[PDB]
Amino acid sequence: NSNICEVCNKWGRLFCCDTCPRSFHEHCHIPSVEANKNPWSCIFCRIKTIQERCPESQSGHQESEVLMRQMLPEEQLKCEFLLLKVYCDSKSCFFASEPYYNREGSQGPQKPMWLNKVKTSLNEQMYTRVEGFVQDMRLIFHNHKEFYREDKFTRLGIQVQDIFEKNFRNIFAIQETS
Ligand SMILES: [Zn+2]
Ligand SMILES: [Zn+2]
Ligand SMILES: [Zn+2]
Repeated sequence: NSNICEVCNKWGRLFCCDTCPRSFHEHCHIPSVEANKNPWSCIFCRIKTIQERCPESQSGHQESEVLMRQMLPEEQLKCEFLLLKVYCDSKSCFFASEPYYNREGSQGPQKPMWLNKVKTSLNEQMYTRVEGFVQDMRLIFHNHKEFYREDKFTRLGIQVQDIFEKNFRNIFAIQETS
């Protein structure tokens, strides 16, 4: 197994996947690495299994159909994995914890949102459809773009949104388009 966390790329107290060489901090993995379970298989491995059990699940889908899906166990897992892919980028640090807004010439968003809040919401089964999770994720970046206006820091929101959107299209097998 790897000697660094797959998510944050640091060493420490690491839990190793039994079916692949990846390793994780307890609260870096999503869901948090389970207490017992021998063997244990990481989220990467669990997602690969879904694909292998239903190869047709990789055929293209429309975003509007994906969003309306209920959060059954496979969709819960896919949203957890998508959230984890965002944490995998170091620039997610800017979006992880609760933000505050005091900048001359700007007013904070009406509905603040942050990655750890989405993480708690998934853990607490607060989303009934994929649409609820995707709307909160996109709101993070939209709030950032609106608040930072012409400051070059706006670009951090564009960058992390692009990581979210590419992974969304991959994980939910969105139909490729020009
Ligand atoms: Zn970690
Ligand atoms: Zn694994
Ligand atoms: Zn099948």
